[PDB]
Order: sequence, then C-alpha cells, then structure tokens
Amino acid sequence: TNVYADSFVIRGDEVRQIAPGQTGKIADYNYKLPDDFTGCVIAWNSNNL
Amino acid sequence: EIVLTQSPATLSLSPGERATLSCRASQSVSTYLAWYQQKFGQAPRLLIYDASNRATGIPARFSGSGSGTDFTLTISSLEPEDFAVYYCQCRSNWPPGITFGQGTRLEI
Amino acid sequence: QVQLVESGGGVVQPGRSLRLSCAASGFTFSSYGMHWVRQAPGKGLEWVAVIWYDGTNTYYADSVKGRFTISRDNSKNTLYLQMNSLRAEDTAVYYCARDLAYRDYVWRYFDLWGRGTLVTV
Repeated sequence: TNVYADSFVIRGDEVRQIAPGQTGKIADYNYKLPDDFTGCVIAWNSNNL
Repeated sequence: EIVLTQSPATLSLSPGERATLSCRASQSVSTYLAWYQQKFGQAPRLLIYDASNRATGIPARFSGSGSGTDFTLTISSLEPEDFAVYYCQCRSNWPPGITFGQGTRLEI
Repeated sequence: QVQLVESGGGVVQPGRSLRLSCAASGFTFSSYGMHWVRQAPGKGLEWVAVIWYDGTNTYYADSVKGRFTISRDNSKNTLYLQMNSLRAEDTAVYYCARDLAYRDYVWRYFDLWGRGTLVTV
C-alpha cells in the first residue's frame, strides 16, 4: 500500500541528481527524497508540449 | 507498427560537399530514433541517438535533426572514412521489437 | 580490454539444437544487461534476445519467441544461450552485445559488440 508518486517537469540535466543520498540544487532547496529510498524513477520527453 | 521510409534511394556526390539524407518515419516516435553507419563488411557503429545527439567518438561533421515523422542526417565533409551505408532505427511497444530501414548507399 | 568474445559457432542439421556462449571481460559482468543481435548473411541487424542486469526479466523477438533461452552465470561471468528448433533462416552472425546503460531498464542501445560468430545449418 501507500504507493505515493510524484510529478515534476524538471530541467533535463538535473534529472540524474534525483536519487537517494545525492547532492546538488534540487536535492537541497527544492526536493529531498529519503536516503536508502527503494522506489522507482521514470522520466521522458516533454519539450513537445 | 513503425516502418521507416528512406530517401533518396541512393546518393552520388563528390567529397567535401554537404550530403543530406532523409528518413521519414511512418508515425510519431517522440525523440527516439537512431542512425547506424555500416561500411561494406564492417560492424555498424551508432552515430546519432535521440535523433539529434552526437554520440561519443563521432566528429562534429556528423549532424542529425528531426522529430515526429521527419528525420534527416547531414554530413559536412565526406571522406573515405565516411562513404558507407546508413540505416534509421527505433524501438516499439506493439508488438515489442525494432524496425530498421532499407539502407542508403553513398557513391563518389 | 573491454570486450566480449562469443563462442560455440558450428554447423547443425535442421530440427536439432545448439547452445552458444559469450564471454565478457574488462568490466563487471553482473552490472549491465546483455543482448544478442543476429546478422543474417548479407542482411541487416535483427535483435534476438535481452537479459536485465539482474536477470529477472527477458524479452525475445517475434522470430525466436519461445525458442531460445537467454541466461547469465555470474560464477564465471559468462553469458549462455540455448537454442531449440533451428530452421534454415536461422543462419547468421550472432553478435553477442552489451547494453548501453548502467542500471537503467529502458534497453534501447547496444554500446559494445562481440566479434560475431557464424552459425549455419
């Protein structure tokens, strides 16, 4: 249960920084995702819209 | 299913000039297309992935562009290192697979 | 020395079976997914099989659905592949390949290629 999922529209390069225990600018001031996080990350093209 | 349609059937051109091939996909693929360059007998090596991204080991004289069902590759300066055949490639959901094109030969 | 070398090339009658191998070397085997793509004589590339880096999932192309078995043994860091019900079209240069991505599931690109083994029937 408790299968919570997100939605963000974010800058291309910064994508990789969204992983457990990783630094940067989003990882500090815009988002934290828990350390030892076992969940799943899915991304794709939205320049088209 | 996506069947790639390649034009012109062949190119004949002098070295040093600008060579532009076109690959018209049947239906939109977003941004997800690759180019493969195969010399006669050789092993093909990826050139372009994501349909404008210059993969590693590829001098900047290789450029490609396009999205949806328009995709074209340009070469600035042809040299005998570059005179080969070329395919346009992608991936699928229904039925999962890959469809290549027919191939496009280059001549002096 | 980041290379794959295939193994098991030979000739067999129609209806029979063959088992091939790819040896991997120069990198950590159990961290990338593996493909085998086969290049029929005089023809283009046709993907045959894949395996995820953790060997939990495989997909096979339609031409080989239910007929080949893809498997990795990390003990020797050697990939294998069994074959069943080979037919005349199956003649090819099986290039064992390595997936491009480290720990991504998308499985689109082949970054590194075995020299390719002839197999004909």
